[PDB]
Amino acid sequence: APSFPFSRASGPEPPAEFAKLRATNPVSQVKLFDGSLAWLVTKHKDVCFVATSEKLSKVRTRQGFPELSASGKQAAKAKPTFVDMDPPEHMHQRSMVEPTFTPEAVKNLQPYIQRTVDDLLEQMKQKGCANGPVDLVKEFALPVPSYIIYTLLGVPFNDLEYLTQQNAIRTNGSSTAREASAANQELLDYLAILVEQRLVEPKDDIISKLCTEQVKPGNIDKSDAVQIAFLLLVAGNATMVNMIALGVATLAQHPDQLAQLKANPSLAPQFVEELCRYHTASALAIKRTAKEDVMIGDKLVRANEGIIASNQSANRDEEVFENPDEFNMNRKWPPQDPLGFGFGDHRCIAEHLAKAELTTVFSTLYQKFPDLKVAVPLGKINYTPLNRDVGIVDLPVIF
Ligand code: HEM
Repeated sequence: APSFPFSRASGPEPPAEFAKLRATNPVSQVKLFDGSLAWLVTKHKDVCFVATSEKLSKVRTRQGFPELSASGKQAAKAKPTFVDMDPPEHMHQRSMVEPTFTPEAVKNLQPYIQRTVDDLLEQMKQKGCANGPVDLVKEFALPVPSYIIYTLLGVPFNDLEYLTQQNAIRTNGSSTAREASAANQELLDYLAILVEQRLVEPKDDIISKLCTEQVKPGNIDKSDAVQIAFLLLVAGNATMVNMIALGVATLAQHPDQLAQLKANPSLAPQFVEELCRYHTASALAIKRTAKEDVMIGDKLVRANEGIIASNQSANRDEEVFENPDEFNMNRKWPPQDPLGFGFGDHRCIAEHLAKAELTTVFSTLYQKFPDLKVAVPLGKINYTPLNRDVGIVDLPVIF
Protein backbone atom coordinates (compact mmCIF):
# COMPACT_ATOMS: atom_id res chain seq x y z
CA ALA A 1 0.00 0.00 0.00
CA PRO A 2 1.64 3.25 -1.10
CA SER A 3 1.91 6.17 1.30
CA PHE A 4 -0.75 8.84 0.88
CA PRO A 5 -1.12 11.76 0.10
CA PHE A 6 0.91 11.37 -3.09
CA SER A 7 3.20 14.14 -4.31
CA ARG A 8 2.42 16.23 -7.39
CA ALA A 9 4.43 15.11 -10.45
CA SER A 10 5.66 18.70 -10.70
CA GLY A 11 4.72 22.22 -9.68
CA PRO A 12 1.52 22.56 -11.78
CA GLU A 13 0.73 18.84 -12.20
CA PRO A 14 -1.33 16.34 -10.19
CA PRO A 15 0.27 13.22 -8.64
CA ALA A 16 1.37 10.79 -11.36
CA GLU A 17 -0.21 7.89 -9.44
CA PHE A 18 -3.83 8.79 -10.26
CA ALA A 19 -3.69 8.18 -14.00
CA LYS A 20 -2.13 4.76 -13.38
CA LEU A 21 -4.69 3.86 -10.73
CA ARG A 22 -7.62 4.96 -12.88
CA ALA A 23 -6.39 2.56 -15.55
CA THR A 24 -5.28 -0.46 -13.52
CA ASN A 25 -6.65 -0.11 -9.97
CA PRO A 26 -9.39 2.58 -9.59
CA VAL A 27 -10.29 1.51 -6.03
CA SER A 28 -7.21 0.69 -3.96
CA GLN A 29 -5.79 0.88 -0.48
CA VAL A 30 -3.18 3.43 0.52
CA LYS A 31 -1.24 3.85 3.77
CA LEU A 32 -1.72 6.97 5.94
CA PHE A 33 0.90 8.69 8.13
CA ASP A 34 -0.15 6.71 11.21
CA GLY A 35 0.12 3.40 9.36
CA SER A 36 -3.64 2.99 9.04
CA LEU A 37 -5.13 2.05 5.69
CA ALA A 38 -7.80 3.75 3.62
CA TRP A 39 -9.50 3.23 0.29
CA LEU A 40 -8.55 5.66 -2.46
CA VAL A 41 -11.17 6.23 -5.15
CA THR A 42 -9.96 7.72 -8.44
CA LYS A 43 -12.72 7.46 -11.04
CA HIS A 44 -15.30 10.21 -11.51
CA LYS A 45 -18.33 7.87 -11.15
CA ASP A 46 -16.90 6.37 -7.95
CA VAL A 47 -15.99 9.75 -6.45
CA CYS A 48 -19.61 10.83 -7.01
CA PHE A 49 -20.77 7.63 -5.35
CA VAL A 50 -18.65 8.28 -2.25
CA ALA A 51 -19.80 11.91 -2.08
CA THR A 52 -23.48 10.97 -1.93
CA SER A 53 -23.72 7.52 -0.28
CA GLU A 54 -25.87 7.52 2.85
CA LYS A 55 -23.86 4.55 4.14
CA LEU A 56 -20.80 6.76 4.53
CA SER A 57 -20.11 9.31 7.31
CA LYS A 58 -18.18 12.59 7.63
CA VAL A 59 -17.96 12.42 11.44
CA ARG A 60 -14.30 12.50 12.45
CA THR A 61 -14.87 10.77 15.79
CA ARG A 62 -15.58 7.53 13.95
CA GLN A 63 -12.70 5.08 14.15
CA GLY A 64 -11.43 4.58 10.62
CA PHE A 65 -11.77 8.19 9.49
CA PRO A 66 -8.84 8.98 7.14
CA GLU A 67 -6.93 11.78 8.90
CA LEU A 68 -3.90 12.55 6.72
CA SER A 69 -1.62 14.33 9.17
CA ALA A 70 -0.68 14.54 12.83
CA SER A 71 -2.34 17.97 13.11
CA GLY A 72 -5.45 16.64 11.42
CA LYS A 73 -5.90 14.03 14.13
CA GLN A 74 -5.65 16.76 16.79
CA ALA A 75 -8.20 19.14 15.25
CA ALA A 76 -10.66 16.23 15.03
CA LYS A 77 -11.09 16.64 18.79
CA ALA A 78 -12.74 20.08 18.75
CA LYS A 79 -16.54 20.45 18.74
CA PRO A 80 -17.69 19.98 15.12
CA THR A 81 -19.29 22.45 12.72
CA PHE A 82 -21.35 21.43 9.68
CA VAL A 83 -18.30 20.56 7.57
CA ASP A 84 -17.85 17.44 9.73
CA MET A 85 -21.53 16.60 10.25
CA ASP A 86 -23.91 14.03 8.78
CA PRO A 87 -27.67 14.50 8.30
CA PRO A 88 -29.77 15.80 9.92
CA GLU A 89 -27.28 17.93 11.89
CA HIS A 90 -25.45 18.91 8.72
CA MET A 91 -28.19 20.87 6.97
CA HIS A 92 -29.61 22.04 10.28
CA GLN A 93 -26.48 24.09 10.84
CA ARG A 94 -25.45 24.73 7.20
CA SER A 95 -28.85 26.20 6.31
CA MET A 96 -28.16 28.82 9.02
CA VAL A 97 -25.60 30.56 6.77
CA GLU A 98 -26.55 29.36 3.27
CA PRO A 99 -28.75 32.39 2.36
CA THR A 100 -25.76 34.62 1.63
CA PHE A 101 -24.33 32.06 -0.79
CA THR A 102 -27.32 31.19 -3.00
CA PRO A 103 -26.93 31.74 -6.75
CA GLU A 104 -29.43 34.61 -6.46
CA ALA A 105 -27.60 36.28 -3.58
CA VAL A 106 -24.26 35.96 -5.40
CA LYS A 107 -25.78 37.51 -8.55
CA ASN A 108 -26.88 40.50 -6.46
CA LEU A 109 -23.36 40.61 -4.97
CA GLN A 110 -21.73 40.98 -8.41
CA PRO A 111 -21.41 44.79 -8.41
CA TYR A 112 -19.72 44.63 -4.99
CA ILE A 113 -17.37 41.89 -6.17
CA GLN A 114 -16.52 44.00 -9.21
CA ARG A 115 -15.76 47.19 -7.24
CA THR A 116 -13.63 45.20 -4.79
CA VAL A 117 -11.63 43.75 -7.68
CA ASP A 118 -11.46 47.13 -9.48
CA ASP A 119 -10.13 48.92 -6.37
CA LEU A 120 -7.53 46.27 -5.64
CA LEU A 121 -6.38 46.42 -9.28
CA GLU A 122 -6.14 50.22 -9.12
CA GLN A 123 -4.12 49.93 -5.92
CA MET A 124 -1.85 47.38 -7.59
CA LYS A 125 -1.48 49.68 -10.60
CA GLN A 126 -0.74 52.88 -8.70
CA LYS A 127 1.52 50.64 -6.61
CA GLY A 128 3.27 50.51 -9.94
CA CYS A 129 6.22 48.34 -10.87
CA ALA A 130 8.49 51.20 -11.93
CA ASN A 131 11.11 49.99 -9.47
CA GLY A 132 10.49 46.33 -10.27
CA PRO A 133 7.81 43.62 -10.54
CA VAL A 134 5.12 43.19 -7.89
CA ASP A 135 3.89 40.03 -6.18
CA LEU A 136 0.48 39.40 -7.72
CA VAL A 137 -0.43 37.10 -4.82
CA LYS A 138 0.26 39.62 -2.04
CA GLU A 139 -1.09 42.58 -3.99
CA PHE A 140 -4.12 40.92 -5.56
CA ALA A 141 -4.82 37.18 -5.25
CA LEU A 142 -4.69 37.24 -1.44
CA PRO A 143 -6.75 40.39 -0.73
CA VAL A 144 -9.57 39.74 -3.23
CA PRO A 145 -11.10 36.68 -1.49
CA SER A 146 -10.03 37.91 1.95
CA TYR A 147 -11.68 41.34 1.75
CA ILE A 148 -14.83 39.77 0.34
CA ILE A 149 -15.44 37.05 2.94
CA TYR A 150 -14.36 39.26 5.85
CA THR A 151 -16.72 41.96 4.61
CA LEU A 152 -19.53 39.42 4.23
CA LEU A 153 -18.91 38.15 7.77
CA GLY A 154 -19.13 41.71 9.10
CA VAL A 155 -15.56 42.96 9.53
CA PRO A 156 -15.26 46.77 9.24
CA PHE A 157 -13.30 48.20 6.30
CA ASN A 158 -10.39 49.55 8.34
CA ASP A 159 -9.55 46.13 9.80
CA LEU A 160 -9.44 44.28 6.47
CA GLU A 161 -5.74 44.74 5.67
CA TYR A 162 -4.51 43.57 9.07
CA LEU A 163 -6.93 40.64 9.29
CA THR A 164 -6.10 39.51 5.74
CA GLN A 165 -2.44 39.38 6.79
CA GLN A 166 -3.14 37.40 9.98
CA ASN A 167 -5.32 34.80 8.23
CA ALA A 168 -2.54 34.34 5.66
CA ILE A 169 -0.06 33.60 8.45
CA ARG A 170 -2.28 30.65 9.42
CA THR A 171 -1.44 28.85 6.20
CA ASN A 172 1.86 30.43 5.09
CA GLY A 173 4.46 27.69 4.74
CA SER A 174 7.02 30.03 6.32
CA SER A 175 5.05 30.53 9.55
CA THR A 176 6.14 28.49 12.56
CA ALA A 177 3.56 26.37 14.38
CA ARG A 178 3.60 29.06 17.06
CA GLU A 179 2.92 31.95 14.70
CA ALA A 180 0.23 29.92 12.94
CA SER A 181 -1.64 29.07 16.15
CA ALA A 182 -1.19 32.61 17.50
CA ALA A 183 -2.83 34.07 14.37
CA ASN A 184 -5.50 31.41 14.67
CA GLN A 185 -6.42 32.29 18.27
CA GLU A 186 -6.27 35.99 17.42
CA LEU A 187 -8.83 35.70 14.63
CA LEU A 188 -11.04 33.63 16.94
CA ASP A 189 -10.71 36.27 19.66
CA TYR A 190 -11.62 38.98 17.16
CA LEU A 191 -14.71 37.14 15.95
CA ALA A 192 -15.79 36.67 19.58
CA ILE A 193 -15.82 40.43 20.04
CA LEU A 194 -17.71 40.87 16.76
CA VAL A 195 -20.39 38.46 17.99
CA GLU A 196 -20.76 40.25 21.35
CA GLN A 197 -21.06 43.54 19.44
CA ARG A 198 -23.55 42.28 16.88
CA LEU A 199 -25.69 40.66 19.58
CA VAL A 200 -26.24 44.18 20.93
CA GLU A 201 -26.38 46.13 17.66
CA PRO A 202 -26.92 43.84 14.63
CA LYS A 203 -25.88 45.02 11.16
CA ASP A 204 -26.24 43.55 7.66
CA ASP A 205 -23.70 40.71 7.78
CA ILE A 206 -23.39 36.97 8.38
CA ILE A 207 -22.39 37.31 12.04
CA SER A 208 -25.44 39.51 12.74
CA LYS A 209 -27.79 37.02 11.08
CA LEU A 210 -26.34 34.22 13.23
CA CYS A 211 -26.74 36.28 16.42
CA THR A 212 -30.28 37.42 15.69
CA GLU A 213 -31.67 34.23 14.15
CA GLN A 214 -29.76 31.57 16.07
CA VAL A 215 -27.99 32.84 19.19
CA LYS A 216 -30.78 35.05 20.58
CA PRO A 217 -33.51 32.41 20.07
CA GLY A 218 -31.20 29.90 21.77
CA ASN A 219 -30.63 27.65 18.74
CA ILE A 220 -26.85 27.89 19.19
CA ASP A 221 -24.62 29.65 21.72
CA LYS A 222 -22.14 32.50 21.11
CA SER A 223 -19.11 30.21 20.78
CA ASP A 224 -21.03 28.26 18.12
CA ALA A 225 -21.64 31.44 16.15
CA VAL A 226 -17.91 32.20 16.43
CA GLN A 227 -16.89 28.74 15.14
CA ILE A 228 -19.33 28.89 12.20
CA ALA A 229 -18.02 32.32 11.24
CA PHE A 230 -14.44 31.03 11.56
CA LEU A 231 -15.24 28.01 9.36
CA LEU A 232 -16.54 30.28 6.58
CA LEU A 233 -13.41 32.40 6.79
CA VAL A 234 -10.75 29.69 6.80
CA ALA A 235 -12.46 26.99 4.73
CA GLY A 236 -11.77 28.23 1.23
CA ASN A 237 -9.77 31.44 1.43
CA ALA A 238 -6.29 30.00 0.80
CA THR A 239 -7.79 27.91 -2.01
CA MET A 240 -9.28 31.04 -3.65
CA VAL A 241 -5.89 32.79 -3.48
CA ASN A 242 -4.21 29.79 -5.10
CA MET A 243 -6.85 29.51 -7.83
CA ILE A 244 -6.39 33.15 -8.84
CA ALA A 245 -2.59 32.75 -8.98
CA LEU A 246 -2.89 29.41 -10.82
CA GLY A 247 -5.24 31.12 -13.31
CA VAL A 248 -2.67 33.81 -14.18
CA ALA A 249 0.16 31.29 -14.49
CA THR A 250 -1.95 29.07 -16.77
CA LEU A 251 -2.79 31.99 -19.09
CA ALA A 252 0.91 32.79 -19.29
CA GLN A 253 1.58 29.13 -20.03
CA HIS A 254 -0.92 29.09 -22.90
CA PRO A 255 -0.53 32.32 -24.93
CA ASP A 256 -3.27 31.26 -27.35
CA GLN A 257 -5.88 31.06 -24.62
CA LEU A 258 -4.79 34.36 -23.10
CA ALA A 259 -5.12 35.94 -26.54
CA GLN A 260 -8.67 34.61 -26.82
CA LEU A 261 -9.65 35.77 -23.33
CA LYS A 262 -8.22 39.25 -23.94
CA ALA A 263 -10.12 39.42 -27.23
CA ASN A 264 -13.31 38.22 -25.56
CA PRO A 265 -13.55 38.63 -21.75
CA SER A 266 -17.00 37.06 -22.19
CA LEU A 267 -15.14 33.76 -22.17
CA ALA A 268 -14.22 34.30 -18.52
CA PRO A 269 -16.93 31.88 -17.26
CA GLN A 270 -15.69 29.01 -19.42
CA PHE A 271 -12.07 29.81 -18.57
CA VAL A 272 -13.02 29.56 -14.87
CA GLU A 273 -14.86 26.26 -15.49
CA GLU A 274 -11.76 24.73 -17.09
CA LEU A 275 -9.49 26.19 -14.41
CA CYS A 276 -11.49 24.66 -11.56
CA ARG A 277 -11.40 21.29 -13.32
CA TYR A 278 -7.77 21.39 -14.44
CA HIS A 279 -6.36 22.80 -11.20
CA THR A 280 -8.20 21.03 -8.38
CA ALA A 281 -6.67 23.10 -5.55
CA SER A 282 -8.82 21.37 -2.91
CA ALA A 283 -8.30 17.65 -3.52
CA LEU A 284 -8.26 16.07 -0.06
CA ALA A 285 -11.62 17.21 1.33
CA ILE A 286 -13.83 14.29 0.25
CA LYS A 287 -13.28 11.76 3.00
CA ARG A 288 -15.52 9.31 4.79
CA THR A 289 -15.70 6.23 6.96
CA ALA A 290 -18.05 3.38 6.02
CA LYS A 291 -21.00 3.16 8.41
CA GLU A 292 -21.64 -0.36 7.10
CA ASP A 293 -20.18 -2.60 4.37
CA VAL A 294 -20.35 -1.01 0.92
CA MET A 295 -19.24 -2.21 -2.51
CA ILE A 296 -17.38 0.18 -4.83
CA GLY A 297 -16.24 -1.25 -8.14
CA ASP A 298 -14.66 -4.64 -7.54
CA LYS A 299 -13.87 -3.80 -3.92
CA LEU A 300 -15.74 -4.33 -0.68
CA VAL A 301 -15.25 -1.50 1.80
CA ARG A 302 -16.05 -2.87 5.26
CA ALA A 303 -17.76 -1.02 8.09
CA ASN A 304 -15.37 1.35 9.88
CA GLU A 305 -12.92 1.52 6.99
CA GLY A 306 -11.84 4.89 5.61
CA ILE A 307 -12.32 6.28 2.12
CA ILE A 308 -10.63 9.16 0.30
CA ALA A 309 -12.32 10.18 -2.97
CA SER A 310 -10.00 12.20 -5.22
CA ASN A 311 -11.95 14.89 -7.04
CA GLN A 312 -8.60 15.91 -8.57
CA SER A 313 -8.31 12.47 -10.20
CA ALA A 314 -12.00 12.52 -11.15
CA ASN A 315 -11.39 15.84 -12.93
CA ARG A 316 -8.79 14.12 -15.14
CA ASP A 317 -10.92 11.00 -15.76
CA GLU A 318 -10.48 10.39 -19.51
CA GLU A 319 -13.76 8.48 -19.56
CA VAL A 320 -15.60 11.73 -18.75
CA PHE A 321 -13.30 14.53 -19.98
CA GLU A 322 -11.68 14.02 -23.37
CA ASN A 323 -7.97 14.96 -23.44
CA PRO A 324 -8.24 15.57 -19.66
CA ASP A 325 -4.64 16.75 -19.32
CA GLU A 326 -5.09 19.49 -21.90
CA PHE A 327 -6.14 22.92 -20.65
CA ASN A 328 -8.85 24.07 -23.05
CA MET A 329 -11.14 26.95 -22.18
CA ASN A 330 -13.15 26.04 -25.29
CA ARG A 331 -13.53 22.44 -24.09
CA LYS A 332 -16.85 20.76 -24.94
CA TRP A 333 -18.32 19.91 -21.52
CA PRO A 334 -19.85 16.49 -20.78
CA PRO A 335 -23.09 16.02 -18.85
CA GLN A 336 -21.00 15.05 -15.79
CA ASP A 337 -20.17 17.85 -13.36
CA PRO A 338 -16.50 18.70 -12.92
CA LEU A 339 -15.75 18.20 -9.19
CA GLY A 340 -13.51 21.08 -8.16
CA PHE A 341 -16.10 22.07 -5.53
CA GLY A 342 -17.07 18.58 -4.47
CA PHE A 343 -20.41 16.87 -4.88
CA GLY A 344 -23.53 15.96 -2.93
CA ASP A 345 -24.94 17.69 0.16
CA HIS A 346 -21.50 18.83 1.31
CA ARG A 347 -20.71 20.45 -2.07
CA CYS A 348 -18.88 23.72 -1.41
CA ILE A 349 -21.28 26.18 0.21
CA ALA A 350 -19.50 29.02 -1.60
CA GLU A 351 -19.20 27.46 -5.05
CA HIS A 352 -21.23 30.23 -6.73
CA LEU A 353 -19.42 32.97 -4.79
CA ALA A 354 -16.05 31.41 -5.65
CA LYS A 355 -16.88 31.16 -9.35
CA ALA A 356 -18.21 34.74 -9.33
CA GLU A 357 -14.96 35.98 -7.78
CA LEU A 358 -12.81 34.12 -10.31
CA THR A 359 -14.98 35.14 -13.25
CA THR A 360 -14.79 38.78 -12.15
CA VAL A 361 -11.03 38.48 -11.84
CA PHE A 362 -10.43 36.98 -15.26
CA SER A 363 -12.87 39.21 -17.09
CA THR A 364 -11.16 42.30 -15.63
CA LEU A 365 -7.46 41.65 -14.95
CA TYR A 366 -6.30 41.79 -18.58
CA GLN A 367 -8.65 44.65 -19.32
CA LYS A 368 -6.83 46.67 -16.67
CA PHE A 369 -3.40 45.25 -17.51
CA PRO A 370 -3.40 44.14 -21.18
CA ASP A 371 0.34 43.56 -21.04
CA LEU A 372 0.41 41.75 -17.69
CA LYS A 373 3.27 39.31 -17.77
CA VAL A 374 4.85 36.94 -15.27
CA ALA A 375 8.22 38.58 -14.57
CA VAL A 376 10.09 35.32 -14.08
CA PRO A 377 10.59 32.22 -16.26
CA LEU A 378 7.39 30.16 -16.00
CA GLY A 379 9.56 27.19 -15.08
CA LYS A 380 10.78 29.12 -12.03
CA ILE A 381 7.35 29.88 -10.58
CA ASN A 382 7.25 29.29 -6.83
CA TYR A 383 4.62 26.57 -6.32
CA THR A 384 3.37 25.17 -3.01
CA PRO A 385 5.27 22.10 -1.74
CA LEU A 386 4.66 19.06 -3.95
CA ASN A 387 3.27 17.13 -0.96
CA ARG A 388 0.51 19.75 -0.59
CA ASP A 389 -2.50 20.83 -2.66
CA VAL A 390 -1.57 22.68 -5.87
CA GLY A 391 -1.09 26.44 -5.55
CA ILE A 392 1.40 29.30 -5.90
CA VAL A 393 3.24 31.03 -3.03
CA ASP A 394 4.24 34.21 -4.84
CA LEU A 395 4.03 35.42 -8.44
CA PRO A 396 6.13 38.35 -9.68
CA VAL A 397 4.40 40.21 -12.50
CA ILE A 398 4.91 43.31 -14.61
CA PHE A 399 2.25 45.23 -16.53
C1 HEM B 1 -12.04 28.26 -5.82
C2 HEM B 1 -12.19 28.12 -4.43
C3 HEM B 1 -12.80 27.04 -3.77
C4 HEM B 1 -12.69 25.70 -4.05
C5 HEM B 1 -11.92 25.10 -5.23
C6 HEM B 1 -13.45 24.99 -3.03
C7 HEM B 1 -13.58 23.61 -2.97
C8 HEM B 1 -14.28 22.93 -1.97
C9 HEM B 1 -14.39 21.46 -1.90
C10 HEM B 1 -13.72 20.42 -2.79
C11 HEM B 1 -15.17 21.22 -0.83
C12 HEM B 1 -15.61 19.85 -0.38
C13 HEM B 1 -17.06 19.65 -0.77
C14 HEM B 1 -17.54 18.24 -0.52
O1 HEM B 1 -17.48 17.80 0.65
O2 HEM B 1 -17.96 17.55 -1.48
C15 HEM B 1 -15.55 22.50 -0.21
C16 HEM B 1 -16.28 22.62 0.98
C17 HEM B 1 -16.50 23.81 1.67
N1 HEM B 1 -16.06 25.06 1.25
FE1 HEM B 1 -15.08 25.48 -0.43
N2 HEM B 1 -14.01 25.90 -2.09
C18 HEM B 1 -13.64 27.15 -2.56
C19 HEM B 1 -14.01 28.37 -1.96
C20 HEM B 1 -14.76 28.51 -0.79
C21 HEM B 1 -15.03 29.78 -0.12
C22 HEM B 1 -14.77 31.17 -0.72
C23 HEM B 1 -15.61 29.48 1.10
C24 HEM B 1 -15.96 30.34 2.16
C25 HEM B 1 -16.87 31.38 2.06
C26 HEM B 1 -15.73 28.03 1.13
C27 HEM B 1 -16.35 27.32 2.17
C28 HEM B 1 -16.50 25.94 2.23
C29 HEM B 1 -17.20 25.24 3.30
C30 HEM B 1 -17.82 25.85 4.55
C31 HEM B 1 -17.21 23.92 2.95
C32 HEM B 1 -17.91 22.79 3.68
C33 HEM B 1 -19.32 22.59 3.14
C34 HEM B 1 -20.03 21.42 3.78
O3 HEM B 1 -19.35 20.45 4.18
O4 HEM B 1 -21.27 21.46 3.89
N3 HEM B 1 -15.20 27.44 -0.02
N4 HEM B 1 -14.97 23.55 -0.90
